[PDB]
Amino acid sequence: ESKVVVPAQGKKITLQNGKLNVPENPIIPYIEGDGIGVDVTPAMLKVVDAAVEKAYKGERKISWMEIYTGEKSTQVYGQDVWLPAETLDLIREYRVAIKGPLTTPVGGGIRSLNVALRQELDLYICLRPVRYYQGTPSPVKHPELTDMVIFRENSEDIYAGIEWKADSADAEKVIKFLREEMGVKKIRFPEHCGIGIKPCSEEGTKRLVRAAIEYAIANDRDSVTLVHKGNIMKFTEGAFKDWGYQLAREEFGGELIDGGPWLKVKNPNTGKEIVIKDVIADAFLQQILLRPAEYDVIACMNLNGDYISDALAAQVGGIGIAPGANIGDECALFEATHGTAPKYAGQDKVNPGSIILSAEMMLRHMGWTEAADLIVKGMEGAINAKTVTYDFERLMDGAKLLKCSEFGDAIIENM
Amino acid sequence: ESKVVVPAQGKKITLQNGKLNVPENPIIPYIEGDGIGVDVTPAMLKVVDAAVEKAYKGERKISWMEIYTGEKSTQVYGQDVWLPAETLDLIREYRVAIKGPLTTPVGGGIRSLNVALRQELDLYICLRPVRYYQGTPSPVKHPELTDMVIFRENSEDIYAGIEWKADSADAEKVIKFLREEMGVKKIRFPEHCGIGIKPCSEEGTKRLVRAAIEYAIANDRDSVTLVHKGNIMKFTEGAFKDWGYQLAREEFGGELIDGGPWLKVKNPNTGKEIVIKDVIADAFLQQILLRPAEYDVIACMNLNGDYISDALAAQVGGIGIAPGANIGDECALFEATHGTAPKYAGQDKVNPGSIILSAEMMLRHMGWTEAADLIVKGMEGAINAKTVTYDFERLMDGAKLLKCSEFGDAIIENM
Amino acid sequence: LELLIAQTILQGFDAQYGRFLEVTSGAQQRFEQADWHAVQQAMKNRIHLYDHHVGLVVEQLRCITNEFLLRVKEHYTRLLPDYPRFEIAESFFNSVYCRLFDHRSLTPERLFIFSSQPERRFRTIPRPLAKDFHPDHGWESLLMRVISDLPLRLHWQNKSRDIHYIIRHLTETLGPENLSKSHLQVANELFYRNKAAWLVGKLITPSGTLPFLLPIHQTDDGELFIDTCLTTTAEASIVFGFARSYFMVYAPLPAALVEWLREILPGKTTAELYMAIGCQKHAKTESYREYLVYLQGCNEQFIEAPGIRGMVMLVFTLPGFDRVFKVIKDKFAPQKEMSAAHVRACYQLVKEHDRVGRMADTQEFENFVLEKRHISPALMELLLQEAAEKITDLGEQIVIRHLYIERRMVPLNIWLEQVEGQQLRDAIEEYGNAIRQLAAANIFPGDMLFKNFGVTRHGRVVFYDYAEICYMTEVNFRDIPPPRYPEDELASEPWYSVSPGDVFPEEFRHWLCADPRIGPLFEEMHADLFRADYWRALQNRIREGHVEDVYAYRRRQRFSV
Amino acid sequence: GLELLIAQTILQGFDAQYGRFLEVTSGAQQRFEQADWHAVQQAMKNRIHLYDHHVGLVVEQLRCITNEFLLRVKEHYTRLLPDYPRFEIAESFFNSVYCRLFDHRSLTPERLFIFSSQPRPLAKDFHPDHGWESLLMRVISDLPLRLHWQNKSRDIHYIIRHLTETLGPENLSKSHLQVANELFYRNKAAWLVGKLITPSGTLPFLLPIHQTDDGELFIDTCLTTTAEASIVFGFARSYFMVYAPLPAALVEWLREILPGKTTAELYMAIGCQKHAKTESYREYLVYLQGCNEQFIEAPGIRGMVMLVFTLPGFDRVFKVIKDKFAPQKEMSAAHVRACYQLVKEHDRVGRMADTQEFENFVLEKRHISPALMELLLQEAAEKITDLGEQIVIRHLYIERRMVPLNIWLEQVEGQQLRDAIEEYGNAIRQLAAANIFPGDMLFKNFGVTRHGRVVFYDYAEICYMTEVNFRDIPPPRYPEDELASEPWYSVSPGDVFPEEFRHWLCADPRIGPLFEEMHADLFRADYWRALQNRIREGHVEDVYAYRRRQRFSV
Ligand SMILES: Nc1ncnc2c1ncn2[C@@H]1O[C@H](COP(=O)(O)OP(=O)(O)O)[C@@H](O)[C@H]1O
Ligand SMILES: Nc1ncnc2c1ncn2[C@@H]1O[C@H](COP(=O)(O)OP(=O)(O)O)[C@@H](O)[C@H]1O
Ligand SMILES: Nc1ncnc2c1ncn2[C@@H]1O[C@H](COP(=O)(O)O)[C@@H](O)[C@H]1O
Ligand SMILES: Nc1ncnc2c1ncn2[C@@H]1O[C@H](COP(=O)(O)O)[C@@H](O)[C@H]1O
Repeated sequence: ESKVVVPAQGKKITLQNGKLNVPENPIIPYIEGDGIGVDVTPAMLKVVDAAVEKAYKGERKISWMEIYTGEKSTQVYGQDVWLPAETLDLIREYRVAIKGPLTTPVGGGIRSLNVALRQELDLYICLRPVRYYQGTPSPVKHPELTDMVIFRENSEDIYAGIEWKADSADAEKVIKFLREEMGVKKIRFPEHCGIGIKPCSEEGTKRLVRAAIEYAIANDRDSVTLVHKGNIMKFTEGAFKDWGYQLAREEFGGELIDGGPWLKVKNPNTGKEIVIKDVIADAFLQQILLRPAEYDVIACMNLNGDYISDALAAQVGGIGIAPGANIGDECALFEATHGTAPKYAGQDKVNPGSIILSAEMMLRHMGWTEAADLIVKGMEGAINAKTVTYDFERLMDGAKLLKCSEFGDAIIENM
Repeated sequence: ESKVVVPAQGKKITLQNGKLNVPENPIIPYIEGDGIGVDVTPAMLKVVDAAVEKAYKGERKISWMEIYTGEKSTQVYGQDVWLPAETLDLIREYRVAIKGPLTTPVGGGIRSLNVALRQELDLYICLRPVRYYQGTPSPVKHPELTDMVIFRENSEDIYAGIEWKADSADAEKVIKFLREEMGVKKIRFPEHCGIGIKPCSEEGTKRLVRAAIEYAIANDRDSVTLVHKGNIMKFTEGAFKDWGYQLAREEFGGELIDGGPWLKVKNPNTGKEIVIKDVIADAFLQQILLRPAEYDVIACMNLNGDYISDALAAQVGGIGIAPGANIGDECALFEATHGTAPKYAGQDKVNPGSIILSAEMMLRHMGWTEAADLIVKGMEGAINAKTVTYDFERLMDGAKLLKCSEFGDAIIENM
Repeated sequence: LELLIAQTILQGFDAQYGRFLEVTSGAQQRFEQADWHAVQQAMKNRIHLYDHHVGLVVEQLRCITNEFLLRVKEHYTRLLPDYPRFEIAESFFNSVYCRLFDHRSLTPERLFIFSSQPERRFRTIPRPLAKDFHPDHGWESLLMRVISDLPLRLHWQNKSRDIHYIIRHLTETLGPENLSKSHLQVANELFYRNKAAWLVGKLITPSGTLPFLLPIHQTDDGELFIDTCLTTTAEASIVFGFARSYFMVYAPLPAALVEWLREILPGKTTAELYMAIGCQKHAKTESYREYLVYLQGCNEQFIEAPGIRGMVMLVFTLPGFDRVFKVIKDKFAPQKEMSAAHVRACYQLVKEHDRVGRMADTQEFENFVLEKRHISPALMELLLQEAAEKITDLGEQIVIRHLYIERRMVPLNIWLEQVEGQQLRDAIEEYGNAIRQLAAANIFPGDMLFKNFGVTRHGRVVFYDYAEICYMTEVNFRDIPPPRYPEDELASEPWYSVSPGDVFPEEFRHWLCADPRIGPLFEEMHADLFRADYWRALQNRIREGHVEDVYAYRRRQRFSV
Repeated sequence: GLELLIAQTILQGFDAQYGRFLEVTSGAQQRFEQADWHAVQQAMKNRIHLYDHHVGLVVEQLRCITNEFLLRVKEHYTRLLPDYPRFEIAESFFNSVYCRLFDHRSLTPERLFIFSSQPRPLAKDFHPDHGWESLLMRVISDLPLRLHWQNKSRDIHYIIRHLTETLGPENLSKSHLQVANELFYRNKAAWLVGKLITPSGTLPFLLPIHQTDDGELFIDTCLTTTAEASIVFGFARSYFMVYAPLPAALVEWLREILPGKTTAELYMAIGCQKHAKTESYREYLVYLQGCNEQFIEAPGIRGMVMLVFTLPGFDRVFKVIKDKFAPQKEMSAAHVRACYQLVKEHDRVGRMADTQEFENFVLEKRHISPALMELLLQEAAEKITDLGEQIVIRHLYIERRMVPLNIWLEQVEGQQLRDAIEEYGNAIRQLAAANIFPGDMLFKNFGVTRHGRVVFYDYAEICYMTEVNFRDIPPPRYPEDELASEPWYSVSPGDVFPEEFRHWLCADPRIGPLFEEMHADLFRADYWRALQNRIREGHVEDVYAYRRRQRFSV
């Protein structure tokens, strides 16, 4: 029997025909998480709960129902019931959910709660929006010229873990396969060599790409960009570009611009025109420092995604407050993206940028566009004002240090 | 027969025991290059010799020889002898040489001169060193910190270019090989999919990391870092780490440190401790911005390498003046790293750093450290003086615009 | 000819058992020589012993030849009456049939699943096993015939000392008044295991009949002494536990030895009693039969074993049975990356390893037969859902291609939910104990979670999912790196490259110490486990080649006290 | 015995082959008459495929009947030939069978017809009995075309001028014509061939008719120049479709007209390619007997795709595919053959040399300079087999030898140069309109025919023009871009940018300026788009076989 109680007041979000129908008294399942998770999560709820009321004059309220995974569960459900199957049903039944941090095993034969969650819900797209906020300490001169949102596919890329060790029979078996039947002559140093496999799928590529493009339209972004090292590897990455653009023309009816690949897609609600474009990853990295204004939204292969997303954040000084989510055919789940940091568990020291901001993703994704807009206001005013948690403060000059609980207030003050 | 004089006064660089023995009076073979190379290449001669004259007191002088390739290739040898054989033979015997740029080939099926040269002589390591020259204009606040040298390998990575177009029949053959005979369950989408093969040798890997260690050893560098994703593709990419560390212990007498993988390698030349450590790539990109201080010499796989080298350079605003070279078992070639940029050619207006800068490497390479340094002093000083070419001046205020030929002088005077 | 065949099997058994015995007479030297690599080493061979001869026979039969079956049995059937160890003679027969027939179609008429002969219990035993001893004419003297009594060729140290110990022990146990009236019936032959040679005998008192067990240990530097005297059944049951390697005791005829035992071991069933002496393969049969009685005698149906479901294995039990069945799943959980064989290997490896009574013994079975009537819907759907390749459909019966039958214990995770107070310190102390022994035994458990450990009747804790099982000699133990930077504290993803087969022994804290209640104790007494330094040592000794003393008793009883 | 069954069977086989050959031709008039200029191309495409079928057909018959000697068949078959109007092909048919039977092995005079082993009037003369003005009418009226004319009495007027200008009028009245009953149809033109006879000499006369749209067919020009004719019958152009019930006679007739051409050379033009191969061979055979010379790599720039060798005094080069290709070049071996096949089928607009495949070629070691000898071994071992003093090359082609363009240009001062460039540049265009895009426009891969005309040859990279994307290189986003060695934009296979052509074409100072002068258009995406622009749109560009100037619209 589930230990999780449906809130009496709320109503189920339902998804039909792609666009989810979200009522104004949603029930949003939540997970505290291990470690520092106790600290942050309570805060975000306040911030988020505050924003909603302020924005909609209280007309819309979120009923939050807790569900459990992975440390609490042992306490609630069983000694050794880490990931109760109730949970997976629950997120799926209710469309969107939010997750505090979780413990990721370091190495070995131990399973990972996050992947399992990604894996078992088949969350194929992982979206990691990046934005600078004011006054966050940064390593680059003009970060504020950086609003971007990055889409990656966890499903299919070289990050699929298909490889064979060096001197493993299969590997040599494999090499032989290409070498003799297939006729690959490119390989050098075939003996004592190890092999890996990378694949690109039209279904996979379109699947993601459809995902952003819909996004921009949904949020009135100005362009969609395809990042690929298309030139060296035509077939797998490049086919990414070929496929994605194609998606636009066929599905979204983009009109070519000058025969060069780029195209303009009309935005139905907006009436603005979104541009679709592609640029090489090698170059693109260079480009982001010099010209980050240009790019609003990005879609890219799985690999480019870690490097790029991970990479953008440093400039924006955002790793600490990085936000993330993973998305799927039937559910989306928004998580804090940081270690549990046991040592500081419950102390109140740590700063929950990431988790709130993830909430911020959540709401936009709920179409409650206005409320999330406050949170950004709150986060922005609060940091610029130089009142902040330890992590930042240690960096800045003349800040006023804040405990975790208060900052979440601080955000509110600036709301 | 050949239409190149072999200078009387000069002597052949020679290698015995795999350690270069470079005569005082050396002969070096250079290619003026297409387009702007005429503008730039001559200057380098002026500077290089200057750096050479002052530095060694005039005891040593270089006997330049102009081998030919490219359009000039046509004007002399033939009407379609774009790349005569003699040249290769010249570079191979002579062992060190430098070139202006050659026309990149945009079209798909064309034969590319730049490539052929590296590919044919099997210069498998592409070494680019990135550093900041004072007064230069850059995105990052504190780019003073960056001094790094980057070792990547052209051969043997996804950069084999081994792939099959989706629905290639051939590719479909390959899946079947994998899916059923190999029986991998990891391909979510196996239809309308395209594939590539990424491999890594034991041999290929140690090919360079052996190199880096020597570079570091020769030039008093603090440490060597092996960058890999060995957390998502261990055998293919993970291997790189595993061998590199192994190489260290096995050839270079590396004693352990704290059981952490890293080991400390004594430097035969100076007795100081070279250090070898590894860091993940996606993360690493984060580190260079944040802690440019800690990294020095780097050895990495072909892919990470483009991204990384390409990236640092933006950070120090050196894309324009990056220097590059590629190296080989018994041949090394130092290249200007920029486009033909034909339109301006002959106007003597372009910026000559990367090519000159490449000279340092050449000069350093041959153990004329002292001189090579001189250029550096001259080249940074000239900028800080803010006397510079068209590319910079526009960028940096209160600066004096110098025709290219002139710049060489500025470089020299500051020397 | 047909009757010839029976002779061939029957010749065969005699041959194997002879071999069995010669291996088992080996020990004493092995014990004395102090070579303990051999001793473990020898142990393994026996396992192979029974099979070879069976293996050898069929080939013999095969060359021969190239309806009567009832006939051949009867001939084998007809040669039993004289033969004292008839019982095993059947098994061996049974064992053969199945190999001949690939473990299918066996039926009682077709072969021996039940014994032909009338019950063993004797008019008398041909040579009595144990020798009664009497107190008078001295008692303290009495221990003298006993020790001076026994075979071992070595010197003894502080002999009186040991002697005094027991007398103190019994005295406390019985009191002099009772004591004077009770006597011993020690075994003719010691039972040998591992580092120690054990001495088994009854102790009989006015009150009743009591186990008295002394295990003989070799001092460092080759002197001899007796670690303890155990006079309680509870202790005895344990020392004959099913979590321990088979005793190597020389028995010319096993059946008698067993009968003598029960009074010592009232709890253990026949199938079990056989194991301790070491006839595993025989045990299978009895054990198989014993279950068969259960099936007649209950209306229960097969159900999923309580606990946490298994990613690697499919396991189930009748509600009231004492053993559970483990079937390797057709497709393992995605997170798990192993292959069927490997699993197959692990279980075998365990059978052939000293178990320290931390590892439950296992019995493989093939082409097992189940009656559809028996199998509950909830379970059946599960079997078909996940074990379809293995199971075969046969009308109202189904054949499970591969199986294991093992003792049924309450799983550890469950025990902790139930227990409290002192009892718990009671459990955690043990688990912590368990890992050290196992570790010491050059077995490194993998999951280590409670879901994968079991609880005895005596509360002892045993290890059972052999997923992620490995020697500790092939693992590298590492210390989690101190974070480089203040920023480092918070990274979800470790910033250091981990080679596979890397273990960080401070990682467990999270999984182990989750319950507020459990956590301090582990910390309280069990700190070593998380200290990567410790494990490093354990593997160090082992690499050094040491075998570590294991006591199938509480430390206190150890006769230091 | 069986044999006479066999020999007849072949011989019968031939007859059929030829008749069909005749019927297919007969259509030619109808097509020209009508507008099936696509059909025109095709039929030409099929005709190539006729000879092979029957032959293919026979062997199967033979097998089925199919299942010492050999010679008996030659005699028996051989005995038949006398009193056969056109044996010669008949022989050629024979050999084809034998070769087909034995996978082209063991050829000997003995086994088959390497060497020969052995009515009605084509055209009727005309005289200026009356003023030609009448004379021509007889000829014009006499044509079998069934369409209207304009300038009847017009271009008819034109003929005279060219006609008169060349020779003094005193000459005209003297000379007369000897026209041939059959027009030779090619491409979009129906050509009228005749000798021109006069006191000075007997000289070529060709008039090539044309169809104005919804045509009153007219005559573009008149050609009486000795050379000019050759061009029309050049290798570069496609085979004529002419109806030659007895071929051999025509050949002799033409010969006067085309003094230059070797006989076999003549044989293709009528369209009998397969025979020509036979004749093609023999002519080769006499030559080497004639002189002691070895074989040398053709002068020029060595080929990554192909291996080429020759005889110093020769007119043909043998091109054989290397086993292993240049690393940069990625293309399947089969792919190359296919290309080669294609040109043979595709009309060549006078810009592509035709090729003749060969199988199991044999020559022995005396004639191979070691340098070639190793190179073949080194670079093409799989394709060569060693017997005795003989070695066998499995697959090879033969084509007319011209001097590689790259070679020509350093031997030319400007005026020749100006002419040379002009032609080449045209060269590109004409194929361009022909739907062919030549992969390496580089000179190294075009040749100069004796007449100084440019023809494309290394066919390694040929592709239809409907398989490619013609592009404008993008304007640079920022000033950084001006100086970059790497494209910043997505480049796709088959994306082509013309503008990048300059670098190779215009390297030499002398060369470059003309190209801008004569053909700016070559370097414009727009132009190619326009040309491919139509060619999607049905269109076939008419290719003249004579200087543009000559046509009367001038
Ligand atoms: N002897 C036993 N008594 C009770 N339950 C058992 C017993 N053996 C196994 N089980 C069940 O099977 C599981 C052990 O096997 P396995 O699935 O391979 O490992 P994991 O424990 O990772 O899922 C346990 O969780 C338990 O619930
Ligand atoms: N018809 C020809 N006449 C003379 N030389 C020729 C002819 N065809 C090819 N060659 C020679 O072979 C060389 C290249 O052969 P080719 O196959 O045309 O180019 P590639 O092999 O680069 O595709 C030419 O440069 C020329 O020297
Ligand atoms: N599937 C089975 N069902 C019942 N008994 C079995 C089965 N397989 C083996 N046995 C018994 O196991 C004992 C030894 O057989 P084996 O397993 O061949 O060594 C004998 O009593 C056999 O009858
Ligand atoms: N390998 C060859 N050697 C000599 N002649 C050949 C060879 N192949 C074809 N021919 C000649 O070319 C003519 C046509 O043969 P084919 O084109 O193979 O049908 C025949 O008369 C053959 O004798």
